[PDB]
Amino acid sequence: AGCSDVSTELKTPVYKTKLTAEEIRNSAFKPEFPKQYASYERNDETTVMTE
Amino acid sequence: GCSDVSTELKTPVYKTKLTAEEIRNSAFKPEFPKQYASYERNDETTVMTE
Amino acid sequence: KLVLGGATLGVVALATVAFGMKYTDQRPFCTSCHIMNPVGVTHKLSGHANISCNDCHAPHNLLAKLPFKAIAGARDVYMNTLGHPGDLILAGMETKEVVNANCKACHTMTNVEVASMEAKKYCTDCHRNVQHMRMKPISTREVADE
Amino acid sequence: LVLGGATLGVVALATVAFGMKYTDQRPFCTSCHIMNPVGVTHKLSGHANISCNDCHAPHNLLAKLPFKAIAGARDVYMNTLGHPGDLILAGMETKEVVNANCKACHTMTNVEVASMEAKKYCTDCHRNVQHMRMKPISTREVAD
Ligand code: HEC
Ligand code: HEC
Ligand code: HEC
Ligand code: HEC
Ligand code: HEC
Ligand code: HEC
Ligand SMILES: CCCCCCCc1cc(O)c2ccccc2[n+]1[O-]
Ligand SMILES: CCCCCCCc1cc(O)c2ccccc2[n+]1[O-]
Repeated sequence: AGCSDVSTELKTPVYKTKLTAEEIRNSAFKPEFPKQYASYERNDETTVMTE
Repeated sequence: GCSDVSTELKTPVYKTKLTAEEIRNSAFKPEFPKQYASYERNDETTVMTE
Repeated sequence: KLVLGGATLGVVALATVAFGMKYTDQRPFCTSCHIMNPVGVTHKLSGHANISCNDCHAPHNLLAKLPFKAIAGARDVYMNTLGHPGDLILAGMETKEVVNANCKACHTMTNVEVASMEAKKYCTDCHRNVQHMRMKPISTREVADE
Repeated sequence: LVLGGATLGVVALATVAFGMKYTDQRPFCTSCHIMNPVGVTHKLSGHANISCNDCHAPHNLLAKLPFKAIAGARDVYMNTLGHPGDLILAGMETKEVVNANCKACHTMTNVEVASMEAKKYCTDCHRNVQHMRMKPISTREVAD
C-alpha cells in the first residue's frame, strides 16, 4: 500500500508567496494562508476569563 | 519478508568547520556539545575515593 | 505433472502472504500516511528503531495477530478517509495492553526478580520516552503538513 | 485436482518453515548432552528468551539455510564418529556470524561511537554474553 521510509530530517514545508519583500499589510497574507489567518483572527475573542 | 534493521551500524566519520591548526577548546564546543559537557565534568574538585 | 503446478502455486501463495504480512508490520508501510510521521520519526530516532512497529503494536502470536492487524488496519483506513481525527492521537486501552505485553515479551530476564509489574500499570510509566519521546520539545518530533 | 496440489503446497512450506524455526531453539539444540553447559548458561542469561541461532546463525534467509545444514551436519558427525576434546571453542566462522548478530540487534546503542574498532568482537567487553565463562565451574557444568 506504501513503500519508502520516513525522514529523520524533519523538513519544514517551503513556500513562495506572491508578496513583495516589504509587504506588511496583514490582510495581504489572507488569500494564501487562509487556515493560519483564520486562526490569527481568533485573537478577536475578548470575553473568556481563566482563574 | 523484509528486514526492519533500517539503520545499519557504521563507524562515525566526522568533518568539522574548524581550521587545521585550531587548538582552542571553545571552538570544539559547538560541534560536539555532548563530549564537551562530559569534558567539563573534570572541573569537579571535592570528591575523594579511598 | 498437473498437481506439481498446483504445489508450485501453493508455495507462491503462502510466500506472498507471509512477505505481505511482514511488510505490513514495518516503518515504511506504516508511515505511508503523513499522519503517522511524528511516531515514525521518534521511532527511527529511538533505541527501538531497528524493530518493526508491529513488534510493539501487534500481538506476537500468529492466531491473535492476523485479526488484530485487519481490525486496526480497517479502522485506521477509515479514520484517514471518512472520519475526522482530533488534535490528539492517543493509544486506546486495547493497544496500551498489546504493547505492554510486548514489553514483557522482550525484557523478561531483566525483570525476573522484581515486582516491577505491580508498581505501575505499564512499563512505560517509568520508561516514559519509549512512548515516542513524548517529553522532548515539539520541534524534535513534528512539523506542519504540505 | 490442482486445488489438491495447492493444499499440498501450503502444507509443504508450512512444515518446512516450522521445522526451520524449531531447529533454531534451545530445546532442539540441547537434545545433545554435550550442549547442556551452553543451554543452561543461556537460559540463565539476559538472552534466554531468544533462540540460539538468533545468535548462532545468519539472519538472512539465503545465507542461513546452507549455514544451518553445514554446522548441523558437522555437529552430528562430531557427536557420533568423531572425538570432541575437553575444550569446546567457537571456530573463526561462528565468532563472525555471532558478532554480526550483536550488531543486528544493538545498533542504536552504538551509532555514535567507534566501538567496532576498539576490540575485534563486542564480547571482548561484554564477556559474559559468552555463556558466562567467568562464573565458577559449578554454576555451569556437571558430570555425565
Ligand atoms: C503500522 C502497521 C501502523 C501501526 C503500528 C499504527 N498505525 Fe496508525 N492511525 C491512523 C490514523 C488516522 C489514526 C488516528 C485514529 C484516532 O483518531 O483514534 C491512527 C491511530 C493509530 C494508533 C493509536 C490509536 C489506537 O489505539 O489504535 C496506533 C497505536 C497506530 N495508529 C499504530 C492512520 C494510519 C494509516 C493510514 C491508512 C496507516 C497505514 C497506519 N496508521 C499504520 C499504523
Ligand atoms: C542448535 C541449533 C545448536 C547450536 C546453535 C550449536 N549446537 Fe553444537 N556441537 C555438537 C558437538 C559434538 C560439538 C563439539 C565438536 C568439537 O569439539 O569440535 C558442538 C560444538 C558446537 C559449537 C562450537 C563449534 C562451532 O561451530 O563454532 C557451536 C557454536 C555449537 N555446537 C552450536 C553437537 C551438537 C548436536 C548433536 C548432534 C546438536 C543437536 C547441537 N550441537 C546443536 C547445536
Ligand atoms: C547470543 C546472545 C547467544 C545466544 C542466544 C547463545 N549463544 Fe552460544 N555463544 C555466544 C557467544 C558470544 C559464544 C562465544 C564466541 C567466541 O568468540 O568465543 C558462544 C559460543 C557457543 C558454543 C561453544 C563455544 C563457547 O564459547 O562455549 C556453543 C556450543 C554455543 N555457543 C551454542 C549455543 C546454544 C546451544 C545456545 C542455546 C541454548 C546458545 N549458544 C545461545 C552467544 C550466544
Ligand atoms: C518500543 C515499542 C514501540 C514501537 C517499536 C513503536 N511504538 Fe508506537 N507506541 C508505543 C508506546 C509505549 C505508545 C503509547 C502507549 C500508551 O498510551 O500507553 C505508542 C503509541 C503509538 C501511537 C499513538 C499514541 C501516542 O502516544 O502517540 C501511534 C500512532 C503509534 N504508537 C504508532 C507507531 C508506529 C507507526 C510505529 C513505527 C514507526 C511505532 N508506533 C513504533 C511504543 C512503540
Ligand atoms: C536477536 C536479538 C539479539 C541478539 C542477536 C543479541 N542480543 Fe543482546 N539483547 C537483545 C534483547 C531483546 C535484550 C534485552 C532482554 C532483557 O531485557 O532481558 C538484550 C540485552 C543485551 C545486553 C544486556 C544484558 C546482558 O546480558 O548484558 C547486552 C550487553 C547485549 N544484549 C549485548 C549483546 C551482545 C554482546 C550480543 C552478541 C553476542 C547480543 N547482545 C546478541 C537482543 C539481542
Ligand atoms: C521484539 C523486540 C522488543 C520489544 C517489543 C521491546 N523491546 Fe525494548 N529493546 C529491544 C532491544 C533488542 C533493545 C536494545 C536496543 C539496542 O541495543 O540498540 C531494546 C531496548 C530497550 C531499552 C533501552 C533503550 C531505551 O529506550 O531506554 C528500554 C528502556 C526498553 N527496551 C524497554 C522496552 C519497553 C518499555 C518496551 C515496551 C514498549 C520494549 N522495550 C519493547 C527489544 C524489544
Ligand atoms: C488481512 C490482513 C492484512 C492487512 C494488514 C493491515 C496492516 C496494519 C495496518 C494498520 O493501520 C495497523 C495499525 C495498528 C496496528 C497494526 C496495523 N496493521 O497491522
Ligand atoms: C530443516 C533443515 C534444518 C537442518 C538441521 C540443522 C539444525 C542445526 C544444528 C546444529 O548443530 C547447529 C549448530 C550451529 C548453528 C546452527 C545449527 N543448526 O541450525
